[PDB]
Amino acid sequence: GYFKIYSKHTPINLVRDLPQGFSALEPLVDLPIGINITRFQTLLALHRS
Amino acid sequence: YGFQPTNGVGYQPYRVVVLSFELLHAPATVCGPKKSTNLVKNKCVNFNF
Ligand SMILES: *[C@@H]1O[C@H](CO)[C@@H](O)[C@H](O)[C@H]1NC(C)=O
Repeated sequence: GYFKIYSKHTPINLVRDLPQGFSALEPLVDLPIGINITRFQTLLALHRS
Repeated sequence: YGFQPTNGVGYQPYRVVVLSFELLHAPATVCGPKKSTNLVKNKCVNFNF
């Protein structure tokens, strides 16, 4: 019943692929909510103009 | 209702609110205040941090 979110930001200079390095992810937030999640989506900010 | 100032007990309005809880079904989030004491140092004591 706990939703855990961990996050990390890292500057990158490589063009496309993931970098060859190591970096841990410190905890960001914990939420005490009980939902039996099975699937998820994503949100896009398209330029409506 | 027939609420009137001249009415005695048993007829005057009374404000009543009932409070209800749950019993160990979801992660608890409404709990009583937690007490605290003064912090001592350099003395053999017991602690509840
Ligand atoms: C998981 O799914 C079942 C399906 O009935 C449901 O009863 C249960 O509450 C769900 N768990 C959580 C944490 O929502």
